[PDB]
Amino acid sequence: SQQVDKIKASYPLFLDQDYKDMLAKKRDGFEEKYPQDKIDEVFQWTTTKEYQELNFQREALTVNPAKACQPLGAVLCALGFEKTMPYVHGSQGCVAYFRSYFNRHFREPVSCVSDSMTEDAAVFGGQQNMKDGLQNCKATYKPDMIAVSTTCMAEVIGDDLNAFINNSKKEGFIPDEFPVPFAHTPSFVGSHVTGWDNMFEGIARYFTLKSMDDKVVGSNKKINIVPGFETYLGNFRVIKRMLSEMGVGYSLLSDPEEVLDTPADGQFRMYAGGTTQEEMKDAPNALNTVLLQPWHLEKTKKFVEGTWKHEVPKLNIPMGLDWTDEFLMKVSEISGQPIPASLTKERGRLVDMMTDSHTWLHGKRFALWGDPDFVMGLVKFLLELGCEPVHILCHNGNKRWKKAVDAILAASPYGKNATVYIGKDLWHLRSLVFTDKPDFMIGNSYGKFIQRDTLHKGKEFEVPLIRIGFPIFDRHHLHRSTTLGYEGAMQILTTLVNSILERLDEETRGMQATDYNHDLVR
Amino acid sequence: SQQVDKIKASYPLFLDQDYKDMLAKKRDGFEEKYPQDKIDEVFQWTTTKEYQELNFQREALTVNPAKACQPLGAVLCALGFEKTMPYVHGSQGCVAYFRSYFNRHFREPVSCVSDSMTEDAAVFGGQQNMKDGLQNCKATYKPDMIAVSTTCMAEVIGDDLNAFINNSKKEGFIPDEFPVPFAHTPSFVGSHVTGWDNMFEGIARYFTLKSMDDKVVGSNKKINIVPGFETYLGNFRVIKRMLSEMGVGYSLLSDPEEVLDTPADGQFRMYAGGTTQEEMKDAPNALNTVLLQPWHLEKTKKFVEGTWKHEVPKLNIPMGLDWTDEFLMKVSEISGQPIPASLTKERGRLVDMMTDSHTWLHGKRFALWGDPDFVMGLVKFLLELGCEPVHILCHNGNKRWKKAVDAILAASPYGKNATVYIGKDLWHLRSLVFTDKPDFMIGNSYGKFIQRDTLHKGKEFEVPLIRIGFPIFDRHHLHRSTTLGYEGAMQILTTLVNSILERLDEETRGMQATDYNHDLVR
Amino acid sequence: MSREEVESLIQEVLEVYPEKARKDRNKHLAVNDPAVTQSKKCIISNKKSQPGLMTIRGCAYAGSKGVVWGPIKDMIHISHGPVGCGQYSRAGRRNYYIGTTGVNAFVTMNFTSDFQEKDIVFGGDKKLAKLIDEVETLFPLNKGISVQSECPIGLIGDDIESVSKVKGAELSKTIVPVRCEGFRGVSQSLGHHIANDAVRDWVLGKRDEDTTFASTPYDVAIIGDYNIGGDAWSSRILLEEMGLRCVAQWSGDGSISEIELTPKVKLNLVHCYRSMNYISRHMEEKYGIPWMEYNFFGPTKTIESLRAIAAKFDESIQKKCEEVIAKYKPEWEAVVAKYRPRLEGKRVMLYIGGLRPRHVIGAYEDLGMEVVGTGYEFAHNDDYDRTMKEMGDSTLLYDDVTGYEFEEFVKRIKPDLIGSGIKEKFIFQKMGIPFREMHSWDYSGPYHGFDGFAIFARDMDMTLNNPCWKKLQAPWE
Amino acid sequence: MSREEVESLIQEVLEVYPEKARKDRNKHLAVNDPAVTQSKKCIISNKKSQPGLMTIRGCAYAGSKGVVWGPIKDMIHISHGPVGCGQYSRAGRRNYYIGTTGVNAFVTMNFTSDFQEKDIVFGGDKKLAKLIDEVETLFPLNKGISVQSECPIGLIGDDIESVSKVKGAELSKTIVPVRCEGFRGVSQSLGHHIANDAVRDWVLGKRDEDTTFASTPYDVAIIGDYNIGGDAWSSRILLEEMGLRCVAQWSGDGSISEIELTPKVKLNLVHCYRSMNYISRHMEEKYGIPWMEYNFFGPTKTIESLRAIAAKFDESIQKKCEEVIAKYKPEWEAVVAKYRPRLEGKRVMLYIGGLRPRHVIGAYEDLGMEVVGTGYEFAHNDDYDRTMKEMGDSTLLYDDVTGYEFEEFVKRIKPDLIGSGIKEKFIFQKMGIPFREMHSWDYSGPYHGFDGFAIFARDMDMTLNNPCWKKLQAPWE
Ligand code: ICS
Ligand code: CLF
Ligand code: CLF
Ligand SMILES: [Fe+3]
Ligand SMILES: [Fe+3]
Repeated sequence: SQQVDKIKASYPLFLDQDYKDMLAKKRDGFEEKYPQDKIDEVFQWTTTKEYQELNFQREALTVNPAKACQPLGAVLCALGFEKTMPYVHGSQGCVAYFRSYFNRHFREPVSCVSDSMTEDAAVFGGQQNMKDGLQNCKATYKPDMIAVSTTCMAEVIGDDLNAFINNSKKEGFIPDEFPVPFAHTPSFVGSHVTGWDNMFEGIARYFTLKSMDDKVVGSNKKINIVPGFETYLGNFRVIKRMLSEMGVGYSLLSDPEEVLDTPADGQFRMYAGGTTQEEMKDAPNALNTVLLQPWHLEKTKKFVEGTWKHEVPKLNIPMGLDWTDEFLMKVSEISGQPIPASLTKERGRLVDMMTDSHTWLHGKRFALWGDPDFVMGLVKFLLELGCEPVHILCHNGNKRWKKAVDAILAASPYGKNATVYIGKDLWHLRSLVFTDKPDFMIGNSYGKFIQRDTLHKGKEFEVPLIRIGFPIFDRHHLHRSTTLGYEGAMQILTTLVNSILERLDEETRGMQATDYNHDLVR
Repeated sequence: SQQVDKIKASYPLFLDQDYKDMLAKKRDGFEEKYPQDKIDEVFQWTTTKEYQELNFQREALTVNPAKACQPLGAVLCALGFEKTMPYVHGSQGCVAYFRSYFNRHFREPVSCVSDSMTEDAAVFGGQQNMKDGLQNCKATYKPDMIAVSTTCMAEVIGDDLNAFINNSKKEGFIPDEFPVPFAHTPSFVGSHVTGWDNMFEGIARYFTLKSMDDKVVGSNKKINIVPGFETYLGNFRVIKRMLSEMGVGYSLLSDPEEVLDTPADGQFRMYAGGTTQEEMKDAPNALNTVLLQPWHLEKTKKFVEGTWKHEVPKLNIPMGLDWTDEFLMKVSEISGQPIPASLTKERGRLVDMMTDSHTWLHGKRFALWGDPDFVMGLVKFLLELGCEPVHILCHNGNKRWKKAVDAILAASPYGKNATVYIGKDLWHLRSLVFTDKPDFMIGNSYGKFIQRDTLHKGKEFEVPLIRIGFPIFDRHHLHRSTTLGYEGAMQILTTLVNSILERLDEETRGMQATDYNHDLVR
Repeated sequence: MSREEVESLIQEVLEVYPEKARKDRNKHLAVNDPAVTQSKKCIISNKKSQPGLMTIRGCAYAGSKGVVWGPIKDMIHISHGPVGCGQYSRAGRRNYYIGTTGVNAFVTMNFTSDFQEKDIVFGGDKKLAKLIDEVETLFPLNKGISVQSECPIGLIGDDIESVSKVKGAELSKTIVPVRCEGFRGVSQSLGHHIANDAVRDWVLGKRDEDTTFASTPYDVAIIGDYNIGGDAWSSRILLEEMGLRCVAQWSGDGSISEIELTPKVKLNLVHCYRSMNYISRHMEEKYGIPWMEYNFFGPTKTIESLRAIAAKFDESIQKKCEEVIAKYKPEWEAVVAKYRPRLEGKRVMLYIGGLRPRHVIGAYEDLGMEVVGTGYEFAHNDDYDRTMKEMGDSTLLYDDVTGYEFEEFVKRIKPDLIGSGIKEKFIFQKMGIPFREMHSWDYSGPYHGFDGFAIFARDMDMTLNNPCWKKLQAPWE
Repeated sequence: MSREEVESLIQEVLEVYPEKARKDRNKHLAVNDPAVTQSKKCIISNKKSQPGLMTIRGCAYAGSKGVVWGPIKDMIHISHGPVGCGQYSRAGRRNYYIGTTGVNAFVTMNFTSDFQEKDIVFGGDKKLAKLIDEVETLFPLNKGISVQSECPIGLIGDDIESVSKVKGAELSKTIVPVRCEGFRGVSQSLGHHIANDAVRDWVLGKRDEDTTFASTPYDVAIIGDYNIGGDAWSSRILLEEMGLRCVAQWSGDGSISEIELTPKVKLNLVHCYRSMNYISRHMEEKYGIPWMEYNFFGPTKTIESLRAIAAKFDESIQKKCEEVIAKYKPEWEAVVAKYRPRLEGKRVMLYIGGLRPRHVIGAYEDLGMEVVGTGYEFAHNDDYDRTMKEMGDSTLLYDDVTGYEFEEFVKRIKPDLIGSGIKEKFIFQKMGIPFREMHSWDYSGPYHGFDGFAIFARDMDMTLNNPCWKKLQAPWE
């Protein structure tokens, strides 16, 4: 039953007595459910260290992974160029899933097309699919560029992207002058960041490989910025703002900031902003190229150093205090522009907030996960704040990255109790936070279930989740945040300290039991 | 007992068994405490409607007020001018409390001096105190200006500030050309915003009253902006940024943002930024003057219209979509500058966020409190979002402001169930939220105790608090937020929708009980 | 109405396609004629999509793993292959269930084999066997395992059937291999068919020789309801109040034991014909169990379905049906009186997968609300035969509509509200048209039955009449 | 160090003042010589502040309402006057208590008469009576009312004593009028004295004729401990472990019944001599109760105080004291072993109110830390008599220091750590010098006793050695 003045959605409508009786009858009659004591025993067993030892012996089973496949990153990279259509050669279900994922995270339209390969293409390949799809996309959606990635089906079949596009051009399906960069993005190799790297390298090679005769390094007096796989608009904005404050000419390649934040004014815009083809063609004339996320831009680095002849600096991701300083000084050295007073004041304000919150931040234990560059930057910032990283997890990490993170941890006394895990999933991390309980988790929305599990063991065992990373599905407008530079450090510190204070306030709200520590001033 | 590896502060150290036994023995032996059943009965009675009827009959007792006294606002106004020392003529305990209050809110140094009037001055006056204090302050802290307010002691004994300062100048204690504006700020009249208004009017009268012959309206091609009592630095920042994007010449009077946000770089700056004396002198030459918070700038409005002959527009606080639009249009009309495309895109992005979050925002009930202009702007924005304000409290409000807020409510179907209270304190609001439960409260830190009381009635009766306003003591760096303009609207919308989502996530975290609605995607 | 300008609009939208694409797409757009019961002569459906036209359709893996097998709470479903597919589909569908996740329920979890290059080159049968071993080790309370194939499994020549048979014999456990590779079929419909065939071949006949289950003449099984936001529970409460015993639930909040007990019921109540007609017809042929389609969207459809269902039983069932209808009449009458004045006259355009574009029309009409355009991602021609009589005259029908086509149709028709998926929500919100998600109920619901009708009406009112839709134009523009 | 340079620094700092201000301030700064027993020959205290020099001192209302009367949990304290004073002092001091706020405890609440213009012009005695009636109506479980006067009450011709007498006779309730107007005195010390006099005149003697309380030869009362962060509790558990019975503690977590029962104890243990010496001496003269000072800051002071207290009782108490010392020895030994290596050799400057500038020296020295400068806001000459012996040779002493003076002293001496209030915390944090709040324990604690010593050492280590202090200089500057 429903009351017309107070209508209940599923929660708490299904807490009514009639629904409770119905569910109890269903379970007792036809579900053949295990007894509740057995369920509790099995859960308690799964919270133990013996279960953790069994869990970490896995070789074939992956449970709740923390990564995606390459074409998702390829599409994200393709979306960063002006009037560019992402085009995935393969099956349409992949495109549907990619668009749903990006729509849920960004709460914005995401445009991407598939050539809809079927069993016929599994037999004879997808050349006809390529021709017809390119013609249809150009005729219908009118892009200035079509950036082609692949699904696992096309990779396993072995479709030749180059030959297919050349044959499309020769037979008149698309004009010979129309730019169609392509990249092979197998889903069984690497992850989404690898797909981003492959797509960017493909686009750059398409636009610059055969026109290096007239290219002179440093001619245009600019610095190229390659952001990599990035899901925070504030990061693009802060990079551009910091470079503009320094008065440094810059060219940001694959800028999707505009198309992911279009206004709602009564019209739909398929395309908005993005790096132009002229910028891509003029990129080899820059003074240098800076890679914001070097640990998944290795192929791009090899291409840029081997072809553009740019001496790419050895720079970490500009996260936190020290690495932002290093990025600023390196940019100043490359461009010759001094660091302005406004950036110095911003750094001083960040230091002031750190001194203000150091008492609450000191000694807190964290379990974090995400992409390699973001994870290592976050670990560095936590070490700078006096916090104690405990469980560091990176599903798409490698051994060299693990060695670099271990070297970072060794340089700080707060990294003594830290362990780095690569190739582990979130079930491993659930075991880790049950057996070695940290104060907080930092990660994407998938961590929420882990929190639930911890709360099931007890309120004293609950590990709250802090949502920083990708994807965030259960909160609104967090994709507008910033994690790079002094502004990103300010936002991260505020989030961490206020999460700590919120937990403290929640635990001390019991009247006449724990409210003696429910202080007005903190 | 304490373990050296895991040291416990008061919470949860006093939850140890020995401390519990000690406290039980203490209470049962010497406190003569009422029986717990009597305490439960009295609390339940205090949560009832009969208790609310008794509570609202109060005429002589105030319980947990939501306002301060005038000299605090006067000091905040004085802090906004370049190299200006706030000087409070009266007793030093007032200055100690003011400085502690602002230190706890802003987490920054607050400079303010007093002449330390004592029992001797209670029958002779504080003339000698004023002379010696002016001399000592000028010699020691080297201010370019000294802005003098009063405590209630000097107001009751009726000290004449003008005569005292004139005599101080006459006998050579401080130079005759040194600017020493003054204002009477009685604590038994109005509240802190009234003190801000009085101090600003005094400073403007000191700098412009006697030199109006050579002034011509509109000669300097600028717009004066008077922000009023403001405790968010982001509001000053956003006003400056929006005026700069429009290409509009402006003069922000009483700008304290620099002195309240100094960097920590190894040196202490007592003064930073602020409105210069030249700007105050040249203010009558502006095209017009805009008051950001008109409902506590009445005396300033009277002085500006009567003396400067500026036709002050009838503008609301630039909070929310409609009032931000009206403020921008009025500024454009006055300055002759068109509204640029960037502000239009920002407005469209705010509209997009509203469309994205409308489903979760619709129908939610809020009890809110604060200062009149901020409260009415928040009510307007809540009505714009489809939310229902139910309990609107303003301790320092008046009947005309209540009529204006009632008119605003009557123009929206979402304000049908709204009641506006003036002259009521937070005990009244506690009674109201017990007897007519909303979904959330919006207010300063003092609301936290109310939340505790609700949680004592039950988890199903708890009303969570959202911290917007002044002062906020139990969270860090929230004073850097913005509430004005489209950026402030975006921040407020994000805070509201994410507070709703965290509450929903907390309610549905129970395993096998309510976690069927623990959706990954919201 | 005004069919002529609708055909003119269809031609105008089509003129920008290439010749072959335009010729194909012309067959998939139509003007409704309620007198037509043969939709084959009017519209063409269940065909492969045109390449590069931004279709909304999914794959067979989504139809099998994400729709059919996934809601089964006490089974563990392994997305066999690379990591992407199960990660994008993890907890994206609100098929509600009651259980302890990770111990005896595994719906919101993502189990995968995480194929690498060596797995692609050298096969993954041994890896599959080791994965089954580890699943048995780490999740002892699971009551069955399904293996949902992704595209490279079908492309590289992996024999998951033999592995499933050997491991099931070794462990005395039910292991169901599903060849739901994404390149099979043209949409999720073939995924539905493959999942139904797997259920028939590996699960359904397990208790054919078992007669320990006590049977009553009032035994029914809900088929094709996936408990989206609790829809199946709100239907089951009405069915139980009417006096029937619901033994099985396919498949939202479903258990493998319920599926095994299904061949013992007296009647099958099919909600989604599109996804479950295969197993319904198989059960009718093999066990003789009759099945009937019903609709619980809106009070009118719910009352009609309840009366029709009660007509299949004795007089006490009909009496209880009348009692339930009388009990629930005032509530939905109050909902109507509250919300119909706010919604009367508004026009709606729908585009959903295979059942709801015609099922939710009655609930809309219950609020004085007219549907002017409807369409399907993957419906067959029988679905369009059923849809033709439920739509108004000269209303627009679209099959596998493209993004450009739907945008142009909405621009010309200008509906007051659109009900579609997550891939059109923001596109149409930015154009200033209110939008409701009709797959996930916009993270609200349930919408089934009398309890769901109130939520449905409240949601439509809250989105249609929201003030935000009056602010898209700046005052100075 | 090197006395002559300290005197030169004092002269250089004083050079900036005008003649009168410099003459006054020269008397309040001194170089410590431990052999001096009479502090009047070197330093002067308890005088009025120089106008316009930005002192840190508070008022008598803060000393009475905020320090002495406020911690009383079962009493309701009315800030009689305008709204500011009660609002700025609400819940600003961490005097911890156990109770249900708003029902039987009212510590963190703000009761005020909220004076307006008509109250100033015509008085507020009738308003006071009406307020008392309202308090009785809405807070029935309160066990007493105090009326703390603010400045206008003293300035205008209000008579709160007669109103208190009449209302207390009428409602049979204890009403304590406190004339703690802020313009009286020079600091919080006169507030302490006035509050003590009010306690003596209106509360202490209620049970003079009552003999129903059972007394033991081990009855003691803690005087001048306000349970900052639970400090008093951390003390009490030790005293009860020694075999003593704590009837009352003044005034943190205190009740009016405890105050009324205090004249029945055998010994008074005074922690804050400055604020409670008046009532301790009065109790000694009137009831013959001996009182003694003790220090629970740090293991050495705690052990010394425990032995001194045990020496006042029989052999069993001394044996229990030895048992307690033996039990707690390993814990503070481990704390020292862990934290002294990171804190050894560091130099500290303090500026606090009346007791702590000398009380916490021993705790710092237990960690191998040395005090270079100390001072008081409002202490008297006997406090400095104790401090001079408690402090090291050639160290700096300052009374009622100004902000400029303290900044210059810190700039020259360059201490490793500074302990002071919230009004210097951010000033010295921006200077790059670690700061600890020595009033509120930086919202941490408790610091009293063996349990508090671990928290104290951890806090000093965490603030002194934080990495943030190494990053104030930009690498490019
Ligand atoms: S009462 Fe006094 S200023 Fe003795 S007014 Fe002050 S809680 Fe200080 S040095 Mo705040 S004479 Fe207590 C004090 Fe000491 S408030 Fe506390 S820390 S031991
Ligand atoms: S149509 Fe369907 S969803 Fe597509 S792959 Fe095929 S079964 Fe799967 Fe998963 S991994 Fe990524 S998304 Fe594909 S490209 Fe290789
Ligand atoms: S020395 Fe002390 S704190 Fe000062 S007033 Fe006097 S008792 Fe009070 Fe409250 S109201 Fe404001 S702060 Fe004063 S000026 Fe009138
Ligand atoms: Fe959006
Ligand atoms: Fe600060």
